[PDB]
Amino acid sequence: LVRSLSPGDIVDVTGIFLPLLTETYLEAQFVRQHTSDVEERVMELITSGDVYNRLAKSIAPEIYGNLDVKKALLLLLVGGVDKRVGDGMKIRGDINVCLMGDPGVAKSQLLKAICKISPRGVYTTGKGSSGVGLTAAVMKDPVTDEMILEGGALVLADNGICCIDEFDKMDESDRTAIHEVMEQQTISISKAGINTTLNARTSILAAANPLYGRYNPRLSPLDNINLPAALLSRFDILFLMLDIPSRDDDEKLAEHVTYVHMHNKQPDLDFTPVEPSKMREYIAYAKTKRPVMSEAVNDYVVQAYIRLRQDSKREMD
Amino acid sequence: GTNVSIQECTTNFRNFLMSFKYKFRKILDEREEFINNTTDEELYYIKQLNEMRELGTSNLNLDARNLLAYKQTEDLYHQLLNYPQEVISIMDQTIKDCMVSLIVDNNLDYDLDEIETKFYKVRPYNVGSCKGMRELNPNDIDKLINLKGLVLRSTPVIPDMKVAFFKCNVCDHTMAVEIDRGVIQEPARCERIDCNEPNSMSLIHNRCSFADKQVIKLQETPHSISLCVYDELVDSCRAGDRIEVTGTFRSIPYKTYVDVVHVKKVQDLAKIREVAAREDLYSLLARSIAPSIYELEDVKKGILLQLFGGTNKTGDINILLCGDPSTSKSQILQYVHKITPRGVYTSGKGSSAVGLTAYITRDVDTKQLVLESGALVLSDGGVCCIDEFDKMSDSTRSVLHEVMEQQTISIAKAGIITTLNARSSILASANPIGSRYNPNLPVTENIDLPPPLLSRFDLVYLVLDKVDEKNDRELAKHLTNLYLELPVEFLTMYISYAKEHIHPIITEAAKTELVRAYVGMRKMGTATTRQLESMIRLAEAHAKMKLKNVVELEDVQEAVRLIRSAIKDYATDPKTGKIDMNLKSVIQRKLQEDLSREIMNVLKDQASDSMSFNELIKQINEHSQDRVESSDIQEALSRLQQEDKVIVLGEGVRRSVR
Amino acid sequence: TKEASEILAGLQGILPMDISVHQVDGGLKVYRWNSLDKNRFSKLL
Ligand SMILES: Nc1ncnc2c1ncn2[C@@H]1O[C@H](COP(=O)(O)OP(=O)(O)O)[C@@H](O)[C@H]1O
Ligand SMILES: Nc1ncnc2c1ncn2[C@@H]1O[C@H](COP(=O)(O)OP(=O)(O)O)[C@@H](O)[C@H]1O
Ligand SMILES: [Zn+2]
Repeated sequence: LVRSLSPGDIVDVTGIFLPLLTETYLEAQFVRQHTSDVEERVMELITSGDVYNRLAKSIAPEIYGNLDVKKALLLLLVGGVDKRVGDGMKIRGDINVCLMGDPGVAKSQLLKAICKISPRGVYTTGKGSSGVGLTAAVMKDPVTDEMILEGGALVLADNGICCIDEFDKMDESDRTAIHEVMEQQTISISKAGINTTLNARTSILAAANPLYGRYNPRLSPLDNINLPAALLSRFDILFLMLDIPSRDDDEKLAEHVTYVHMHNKQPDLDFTPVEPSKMREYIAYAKTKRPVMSEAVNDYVVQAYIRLRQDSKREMD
Repeated sequence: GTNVSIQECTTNFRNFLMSFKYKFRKILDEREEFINNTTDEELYYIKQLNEMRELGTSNLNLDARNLLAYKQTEDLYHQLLNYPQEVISIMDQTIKDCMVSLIVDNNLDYDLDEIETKFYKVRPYNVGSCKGMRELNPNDIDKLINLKGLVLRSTPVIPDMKVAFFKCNVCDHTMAVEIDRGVIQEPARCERIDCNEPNSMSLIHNRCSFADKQVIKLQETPHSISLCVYDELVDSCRAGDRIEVTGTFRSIPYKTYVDVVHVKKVQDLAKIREVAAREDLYSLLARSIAPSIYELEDVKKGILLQLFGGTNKTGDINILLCGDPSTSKSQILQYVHKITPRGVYTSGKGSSAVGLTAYITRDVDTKQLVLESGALVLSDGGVCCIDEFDKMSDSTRSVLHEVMEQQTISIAKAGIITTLNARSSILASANPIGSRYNPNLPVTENIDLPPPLLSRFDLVYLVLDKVDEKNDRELAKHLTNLYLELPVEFLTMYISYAKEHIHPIITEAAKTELVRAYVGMRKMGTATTRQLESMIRLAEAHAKMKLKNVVELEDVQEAVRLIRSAIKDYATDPKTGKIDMNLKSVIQRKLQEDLSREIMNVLKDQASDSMSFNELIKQINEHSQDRVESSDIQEALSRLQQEDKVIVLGEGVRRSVR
Repeated sequence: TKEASEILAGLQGILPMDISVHQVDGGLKVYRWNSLDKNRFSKLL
């Protein structure tokens, strides 16, 4: 049975639990990696046919007016297709989302909700919980002089989602490592003679306040971020949740929040969101699929790209 | 299982040694065209025996592949992988027989008197390729295997006991007790009849006889296992060396280790020729490297020329990629380290000053100098990929100068004074200063590298992102055609062949081109002499792709052009360093006007009604000044024909007006 | 170092009786000197 397990795997191992205090261990016998019992629950939702909006309204049922943001979160939870190009090439099939916004726009509650919903979500604040909490390091074992890995925020979130609140405060040693994780899904460490690469298959969801604290309508948008273009290019669905006072919009959000703290329900009565237990199964089931597009829309994309590509030349100046 | 029938094996080896021909080597590898009847027909191992008996060396090199190249020894090849000791005794007897039979029984000479007493040993080395250290299993114990790796720590020459010297403490009688299977038998009584005192013997330490034992540590992957070395195999390995090992896997209480038995420290030929002489060779090779990346011909060539390399003589080429942070930079570097042997992937903040530099320290018990490897030491002879090369720390960036130019890392710290070797090639990618490339600032202000570092790179590629749909749409098609539903083996086989056999030499004619190209480049006054050696290395790398024994004008001119295209010289203003975003002027209009008028004058002035384009070129273009491209002449005559001023009846002739 | 080569090779020419030279791999090996009356030969030049 040797060379079956590998580091970082999630497995169910069957064995015998064997031993004036006795020390205990397990003798491995059978190992497996990670259904009609849940197919019935999956059948109910697809029977209704409400797929995008229902699940997008299901995530964070106590947050007002963020349907467009939630939809991006819904896709990020599901993710794309990790296309193995071949010939040694590789293209990531994950979605990275950045949530810029003014203070008091509930852009951190989404970070909590994403970590709660995802089975592999990791919640992180500040400077990536310092440089030691971010990335990873090799630690010597004083008992056997061996060196083993101690997983940080990104390494733990492997095959998962990493939320980084207050991302603008991240140091250069923090953000430079983010580039390789965002782009390569791997972390390369060369310290104390050790030259190893770590699996960092993570979805990065960052929410941060403007560079100058807040947004005033006279301010240009690029001046409200501390991030260069390379980071903004590696993000997708780059949001900008500006807060503009309004007697007809603050009224709705206030009424939405005040009902959340008043009763144990969302303010909407005509719509009931899917419970997280059923959401997890449907998302997992949906994630198993591998759709492939047609050549007709393939030619459609190159036309729409050029349409969007040419506009930005005028817009930037 | 003592499967060794000693009479059978000594008979097979007698057959093997006295009948093997060098010709049989070409059959297993199917090199039938490589049969040379002038030398391969003679017996192979008999020549070694004639040498080692005359040299006085007690060793013979056993190339284990020749066992498979002979039919009877095939039954012997499998059992050799389990029982090597019996062969050694057979070989010793065979050498003794060889001296007796081939020299004195043949009455050739008598230079064998001492050979009767000396002990020989034959060491098999070329066992078939093995599965590596990490694949070994407990069932492999005591079976000869093969490994490769890197040396880290070497212990000094430990003297191992073989003969014990005892002296009686009351009568001073001296014995000579040998070691039998690693045990020392201490006499309990003096051996003399007169002196019979019990426990009267004593061991004298410095009159004993010892044998050299060396313990060497080898690292194949970052795992590593301990090795044991004995006898005349000392003084063969030092820290930091790369070794191929053929030895025996052991275990003693668990302590798995290798009884090293040998140490090494150093049909498709027609298929290569069929690609060698083709016309689209350069484009096909350049395209093949990155099938997922569109166009970028110049980027393809240089990075390919990086893999070919220069020619070290009694050579590495480094490249920097500067461009907007959305264009193919990362993908090529990922390909390079996954297509080159033992490449290392590095980043700015992911490494340290002791990341690329091996951590040299001194042993706490043997007090020798040991090294714990490093990025620039692991990739010796290979390619190191560095992302975010701009964001490298200044201390980390500082140590590159000696590495890039002298391929050494000297360290002077408390108690340690030594220098290493880190000969390697560097591939680096750097984002532009700020967010995106700005043509308003000069080229040197968009690069965060000081001139001393910036001068070392052989090629700096300015990769710029345009908005022209004439190339965007083609790129879009190339990307979109890849996510619905030469090969790398040919490429690596091609590359591995060229680096092994091709050693080009610069010719006299090609010498002048290098001089003039640098002088002209210098005359525009950052043309340090580090760029001139960059031209020569690229010149050798081009011919290595060409698989030609020499480097010639086309190689030099293409190398000059590649540097020109990489740096984007002609599109850069010579007095401000700014980039011309536009790359028919009135001066060009005047040039074509005068060229057409001169073509008319030549056509009407010559005493022939018609002439060929080659005749016109010889008369005008090549007659004076450096030859200009004939396309302009063709364009002018085509314009005149469209205006009905000249007659073009065919490609080979041009005729006067009607 | 290069001067030592002409020194070591010079010995065999004046001592063709106790040292012999033969080549392997393109390199040179030195046969075991039977040094006897070493001083007498240098005076014959
Ligand atoms: N639309 C909303 N729905 C529900 N709660 C909200 C909403 N807007 C703000 N809040 C409340 O305000 C707080 C927002 O703070 P936070 O999510 O940390 O935003 P920021 O990242 O700007 O600090 C949350 O505790 C949340 O309860
Ligand atoms: N000329 C090109 N050929 C193929 N793919 C390209 C080209 N230019 C851009 N791309 C695409 O743009 C993306 C850029 O990613 P990459 O080059 O790895 O890092 P960066 O975004 O920092 O340049 C790649 O996924 C690649 O597929
Ligand atoms: Zn005695």
